Amino acid sequence: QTIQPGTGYNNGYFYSYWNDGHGGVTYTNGPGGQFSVNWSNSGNFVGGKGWQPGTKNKVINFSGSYNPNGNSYLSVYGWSRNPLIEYYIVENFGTYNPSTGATKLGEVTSDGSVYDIYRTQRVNQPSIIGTATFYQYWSVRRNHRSSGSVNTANHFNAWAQQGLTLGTMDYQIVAVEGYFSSGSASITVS
Repeated sequence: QTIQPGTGYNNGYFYSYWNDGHGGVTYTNGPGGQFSVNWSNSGNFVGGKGWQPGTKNKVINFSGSYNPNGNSYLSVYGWSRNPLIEYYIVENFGTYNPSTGATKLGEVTSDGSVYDIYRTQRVNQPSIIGTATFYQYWSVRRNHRSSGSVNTANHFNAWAQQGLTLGTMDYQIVAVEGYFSSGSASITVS
């Protein structure tokens, strides 16, 4: 069903939907691992389905339609605690590469494409444990796609060889983010 921001479990899967209150976004939980997002001149939002808690070796499958009209990205997104880390494995994006401004650490090959690895620090930003300071890790896919399989272990291992030691995994979802743009997406996670 179409819901206001929140989290929970729907049809077997954890979901998380958040927006900045701007308006212009409609998030709908669908059958099984499916979710749909339709936005028009939105603000900033992030929504998707997955697991809570996630794991360090989950192989995530996703398929569907991703039609961004401007600034937006499709990614595996999650958090870790001890250390507190917010991470993204970006599979596709619209007009803006979300890793812009981040520091490149290296590259990793996974699931048919090379990914560029980045990191950036966030000071006194909102997090799953409140206002805190933490790193953001990014794996950005060179060959964009809207369907496929992501072997998370390849990314966590690569990040570990670059100094990132993940601790306790919190949620882990396939999410669609929009940033003051328009678009539509219908993604199914499994």
